[PDB]
Amino acid sequence: ATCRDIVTRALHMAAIVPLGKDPKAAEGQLGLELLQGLYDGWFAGGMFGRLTDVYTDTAYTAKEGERVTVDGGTLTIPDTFEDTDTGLTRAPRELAAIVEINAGNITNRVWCGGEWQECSGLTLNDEAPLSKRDAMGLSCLLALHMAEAFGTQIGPMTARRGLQFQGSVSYKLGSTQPDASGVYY
Amino acid sequence: ATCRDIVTRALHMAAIVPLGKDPKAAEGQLGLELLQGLYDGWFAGGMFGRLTDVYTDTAYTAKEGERVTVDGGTLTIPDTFEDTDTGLTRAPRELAAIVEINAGNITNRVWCGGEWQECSGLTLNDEAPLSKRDAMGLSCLLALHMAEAFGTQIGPMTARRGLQFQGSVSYKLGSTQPDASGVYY
Amino acid sequence: ATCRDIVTRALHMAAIVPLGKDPKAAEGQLGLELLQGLYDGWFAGGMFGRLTDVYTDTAYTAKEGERVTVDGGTLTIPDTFEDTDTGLTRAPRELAAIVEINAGNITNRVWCGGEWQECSGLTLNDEAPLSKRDAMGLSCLLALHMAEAFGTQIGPMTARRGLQFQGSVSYKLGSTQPDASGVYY
Amino acid sequence: DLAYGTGAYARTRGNLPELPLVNLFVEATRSDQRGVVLQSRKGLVEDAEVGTGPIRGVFRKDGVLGGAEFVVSDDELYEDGVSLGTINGTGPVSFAAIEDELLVCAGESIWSYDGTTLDEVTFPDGADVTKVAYSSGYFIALRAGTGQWYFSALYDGTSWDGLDFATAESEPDALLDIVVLDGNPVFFGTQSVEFWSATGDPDIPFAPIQNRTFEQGIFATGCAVAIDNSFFWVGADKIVYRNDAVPVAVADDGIVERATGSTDLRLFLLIDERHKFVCLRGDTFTMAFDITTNEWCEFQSYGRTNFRCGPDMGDDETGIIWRFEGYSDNGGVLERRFRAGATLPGPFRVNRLRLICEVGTTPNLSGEYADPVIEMRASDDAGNTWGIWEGETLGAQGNYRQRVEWRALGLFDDPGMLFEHRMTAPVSFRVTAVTVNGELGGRSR
Amino acid sequence: ERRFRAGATLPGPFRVNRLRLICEVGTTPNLSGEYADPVIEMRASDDAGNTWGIWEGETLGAQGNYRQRVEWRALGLFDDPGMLFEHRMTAPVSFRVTAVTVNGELGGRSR
Amino acid sequence: DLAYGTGAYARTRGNLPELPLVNLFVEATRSDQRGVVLQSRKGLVEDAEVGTGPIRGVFRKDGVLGGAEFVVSDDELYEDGVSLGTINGTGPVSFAAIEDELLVCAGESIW
Amino acid sequence: AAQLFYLPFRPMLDANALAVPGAKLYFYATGTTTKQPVYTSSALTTQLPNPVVANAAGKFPAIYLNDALTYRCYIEDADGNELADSDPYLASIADELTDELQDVVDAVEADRVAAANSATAAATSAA
Amino acid sequence: AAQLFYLPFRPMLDANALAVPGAKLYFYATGTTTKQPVYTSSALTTQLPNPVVANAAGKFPAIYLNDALTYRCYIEDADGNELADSDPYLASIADELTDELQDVVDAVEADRVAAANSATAAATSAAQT
Amino acid sequence: AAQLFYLPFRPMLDANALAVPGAKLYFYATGTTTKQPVYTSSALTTQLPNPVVANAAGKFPAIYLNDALTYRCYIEDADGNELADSDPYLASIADELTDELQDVVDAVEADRVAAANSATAAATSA
Repeated sequence: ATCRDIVTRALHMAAIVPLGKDPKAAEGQLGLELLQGLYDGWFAGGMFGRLTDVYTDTAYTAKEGERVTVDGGTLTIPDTFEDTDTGLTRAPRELAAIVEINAGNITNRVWCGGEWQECSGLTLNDEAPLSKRDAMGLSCLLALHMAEAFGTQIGPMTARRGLQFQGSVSYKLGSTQPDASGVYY
Repeated sequence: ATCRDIVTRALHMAAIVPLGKDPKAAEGQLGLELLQGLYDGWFAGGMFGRLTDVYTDTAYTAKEGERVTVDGGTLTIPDTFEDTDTGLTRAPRELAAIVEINAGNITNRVWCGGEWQECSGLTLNDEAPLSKRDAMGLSCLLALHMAEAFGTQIGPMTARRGLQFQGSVSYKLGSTQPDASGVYY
Repeated sequence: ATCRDIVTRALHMAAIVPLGKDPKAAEGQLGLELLQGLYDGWFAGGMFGRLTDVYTDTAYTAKEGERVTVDGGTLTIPDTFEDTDTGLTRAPRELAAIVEINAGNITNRVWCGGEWQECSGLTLNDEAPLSKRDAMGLSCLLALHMAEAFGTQIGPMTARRGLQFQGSVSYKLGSTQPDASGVYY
Repeated sequence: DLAYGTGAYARTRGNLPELPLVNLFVEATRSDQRGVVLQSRKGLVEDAEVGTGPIRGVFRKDGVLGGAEFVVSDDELYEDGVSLGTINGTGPVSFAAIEDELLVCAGESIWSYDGTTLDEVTFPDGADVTKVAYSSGYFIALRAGTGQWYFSALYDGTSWDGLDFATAESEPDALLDIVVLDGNPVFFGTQSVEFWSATGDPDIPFAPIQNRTFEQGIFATGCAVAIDNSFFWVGADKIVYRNDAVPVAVADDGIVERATGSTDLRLFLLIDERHKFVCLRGDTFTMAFDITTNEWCEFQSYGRTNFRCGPDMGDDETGIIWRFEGYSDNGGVLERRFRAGATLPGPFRVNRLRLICEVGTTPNLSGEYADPVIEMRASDDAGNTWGIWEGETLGAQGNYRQRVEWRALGLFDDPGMLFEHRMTAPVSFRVTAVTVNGELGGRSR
Repeated sequence: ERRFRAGATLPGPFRVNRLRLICEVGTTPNLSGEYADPVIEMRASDDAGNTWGIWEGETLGAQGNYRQRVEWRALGLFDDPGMLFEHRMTAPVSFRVTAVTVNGELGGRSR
Repeated sequence: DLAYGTGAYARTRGNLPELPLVNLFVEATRSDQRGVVLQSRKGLVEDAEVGTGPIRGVFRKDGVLGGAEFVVSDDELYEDGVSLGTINGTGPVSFAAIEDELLVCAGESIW
Repeated sequence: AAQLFYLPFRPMLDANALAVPGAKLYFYATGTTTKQPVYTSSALTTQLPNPVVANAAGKFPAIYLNDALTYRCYIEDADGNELADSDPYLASIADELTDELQDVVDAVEADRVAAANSATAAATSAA
Repeated sequence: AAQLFYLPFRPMLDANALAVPGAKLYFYATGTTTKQPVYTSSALTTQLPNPVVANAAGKFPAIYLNDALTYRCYIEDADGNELADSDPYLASIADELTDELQDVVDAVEADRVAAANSATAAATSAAQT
Repeated sequence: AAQLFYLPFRPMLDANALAVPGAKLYFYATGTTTKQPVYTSSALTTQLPNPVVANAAGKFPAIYLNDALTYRCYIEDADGNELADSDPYLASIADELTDELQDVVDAVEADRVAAANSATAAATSA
């Protein structure tokens, strides 16, 4: 689902915009900025785990879960990985995040739907990242924050759906995930 | 039941659309989107269990509870399985989920009513993948989220029926299920 | 009592339709669908116990409490069983369920009133599969869910009677039932 | 408790919601706490078949010529169903009678009947007469196209003198109508209304009342009636006016809208047991203003573009005289339609719509109308677009506890909700109230 | 051109979330052209009309859209002197104003 | 609910808030609980072209001179579009008619 | 060539595009609920039962209406559900012999006579 | 005046819309009960069982008719009842034919039959022999 | 006289015989894209939107046209893709009958050609 569709459905669930009517340009821009802020807070806030900080200057191929500071170099995102447990080629784990800090600008990529989707520089036409997991849940999550700007409060069920989407994103229970480690000394 | 019937009865139980009357195009589209989002959220949030990740490039045969990523091969969905405990041919376990990831296309299949029904890319003319379990329960569950977009709320009994349907789906008590196993190291 | 009688008395007990007047076709259809959904949820939800899953392709004779997937054979429903404990012929235990899945068609049979009565494909002129146990209780249970669609709430006593019927069905205390078994290792 | 329209309000300007009242009128009551109810008009039943064309005028005075029936079927005069002669055409028919003389005018000439023969009356200068009336022993005739009116001799309608005329000075155009109010003539012209009184002087019998005129004229001939010690007229601006020290406009904006869309207007009077309806008839409508309740209703006949009963209770295209009885309109179907509803500031759930109406009063036990059907049809966009008619039963004969209630109407929004109820059975009908989301009770009804 | 004003004097701060114009909608005689979807503009003033904001335009709805809602959402806070909203429509179509509402209910059904 | 300006009120003395009502007038209604609505005046369409200068006066009576219409142009009289003559005067035009005679005044002479 | 087989009639379809079995069509006077007669054939002699009932396949019989009267059609599901209604029923479907059909049938007849006479001529000239 | 809008597109309704799982779709010759072949796809290669019935799941298969011959459609109920009979199966018409169109159409069909009989008589009996 | 009843309740279906929800039906002018009004009732006072949107079941409301004009039907799905188009809006079953009978008249023409060829072959041989 595109960002425009997600913003429209978010405004529909909050009943701010009547069903079947498209929103204005101002509310669409506000929804787009709210979605961008949500994605940026998810990436910087550690929703996808504590990203390992690495620094490179030559060509470097990143693996799952890092932020790479590129200083005059090239970063190559791979579509497959060598699983250490069994040695067979595998797709990147679901909701695997790679952050690139190049020349002062930041690019966030997440692996979902079998592809790397960028959550930076989003406009109303690009496909919304993580929309395939639950487009309506993401719309409810966006409405949770958008409803206050219009002087209204969403119902309990819409908020419940939004928090359910957020908790499902944070849990990563739907697919195989790396095992948890610890320190024993 | 088709998705159109599910949406219509969801709106009727919510007492939003007059009883016995079909809803407008906007209501049907919103209900279809909400149902699709609910199905994708169930498949991604682990409602059908933690799906083991499998990566393939040649021809592969699917198993129960697998997330198969294919980039050139063909995945075959079998209608029968060889039981490990007993040895005889058996039908797939109730609410067995298989996810196909093909070049960004996500296809969720669930086993119910003796058939694999796809929960991805549903239209109003497609059969509801879980209607045979409880059509009224699914309608109530959909209404739980539909009623908020219309500025109203539904009664406690409709909500109780919806969460009863959801809990029955999550429990899977009605049929034989694989035994739970743990680790002991 | 037929399904039409059950729906009529359910609407009467909720005071929605005055006594002595039959409901319209729309409410009759809604009540029939609610009853069908209730029966389907009872069968799939494990109300009649966890059903053993079997798969057959030749002619097979089923026992109590199984779900049978037919893949080209015939399923025979016996009206008598050989009691393992005592050895003499007996009738099937009260509320014994048999589910049959044939080419995607689901048929649910329950033993009540000394006969196998089907809970699938019910119309308004068919006998209610559990009216013999308590017709008024079944009507109250149906009204408990039906009253919400009409913007009304039933009295506490009607709800108590409906849940009493449901608990009587779940308990199965009236007649002898198979003894509980456990695992001791 | 929904509020139904107490009067016909169909204003098409600005696309305002319309609240038609078809064959129903507001009547005050004492049994109900609300005070007013909607009562159905009685059906038309033939009383006498006279002539072979439309009825133009009916005269029946017991003290005149033995109380015979004088009917103008097309261009013929009939006495108790017996033809008397041929009368002139186009203009509307006016009567003026005394104990032994009857003058009939049809806009062209005057015809006199004294019980023996029908004779044309010679008028001064051979001019055409538009209206003929009787007042204080004199016969008054309006010359067509002039502002002067002639008066005859004492109790003689066949003796008109060319010098026996009076002119309305304040109205320079031609006069159009006469109304005999309080025993004195009132003259309606195209520009003013003149009040004249009989002074009793043989040479000049009538004198105008100075400093008492209305600047509003009359639209055409036949648009003035007299009732309840007052008179109603149609002004030159197609607005219905009542007589008063300052005339008031008893016609609202919608009534004027309907009147303006038609080219021909006729004002007459209809009588029900206690109800005096001032009926304004156009080309495609026939509205009635109730004297007792000051409300406008609409009368229609099924299958026809306009109400069957014309002036003086006569048919508009057949030689049938009507009378009110049994709500069986000419043995056919009597349609009763009305609208209730309300405006809403936001969402509103309608689960029950009850109608406190007549139940179990049908006189039919072996016919399709043993149980009449009343259809309700709902709308949310202020009545612009409507749903499918849903029918309920008023109950068989004797079923006096029948409930006329719809169920689960649904969510309605900001424009409001509007429900239209229509019944088309030849049975008595009355609406007391419309209730929304009523209490759920009852006892074996 | 048809222009009017609706306003109120306030004792203190007031937040306007919605401005609804209950009026005549969906009655345009033109199906194609410039006036297929007529535009009505609204502008707001907080200093009792002395200084106004930019015109914001809504559509009265195409022919047949009798359920169209004339809503304005991007309205801010209004202080002591009061609020004054000016509405102006300049299309050769029928126009009737029934009411002006502020901060109404959010319910509806596919309008 | 906001109360709109029912009547055109525009006071410049004291800088009072103005509520102009352009091409709209209040009419009482029965279909709404508020009772009154704002209705727009109908547009102007040409009925007849008579002269070149401003139309100082129009007279038309059904019973006067056979129902013919009389229109005063800048300094000219017209009957049914046909000029009758030149009328002297620079003031408002007044008509006085009887069955057979019409008098026109413009400030100096009677015609 | 090959042609996909389609249903030989037009039943009323439900929300899921399935034929409604036993649907009841009521023909009333316009704006009223008064029963109006319907006829089996164009002779307008045999009267169909006005609540016309379709068979189990949703097929309706040939219904003929008196053109001198205007009709209202009210369709219902077999159990009484109100499906659709049209108060002024204007039979705006033309079913007369337009000259295209007339010339087509005339050409078919003429070619049939041509083929017949050619066959007879061949039989005489050969045997 | 006013014109009631009728949808001018023939619906693409196959046997699945019948909602009768026990129905039989017989395809005879036009006028007689001789049984005509029915094919699976547009290639007209594989023959369906002419007493067409639904499968074990209650789903009717796609039915393809060749336009070379004229078929007669017959619908049989599971209990032995007649439901839908079409003497000449016309493809893209779904409404009932009026009596005038009816006798026009079977007169055309009879003319075709007579022309075919004359043509085959001339070809076989006269020319070849 | 006698008039045959034609069912006016016609929902529109795609090539797969399924209900099309939210189908937009446009009533254009003959051969152009100019829009013409459509009315809810036979009185031709209230006007439906020219793009008529079907409900969730794919059923259109009662549409009344002005016979004084000539219409064109243009169906699009909810996404805007083409479904069906009829430039001359014909409401006569006679044209459908002619379209069906085109095949039979061509077949009969070929039959006549074959019969004439056979007759000339018989004449030449004998």
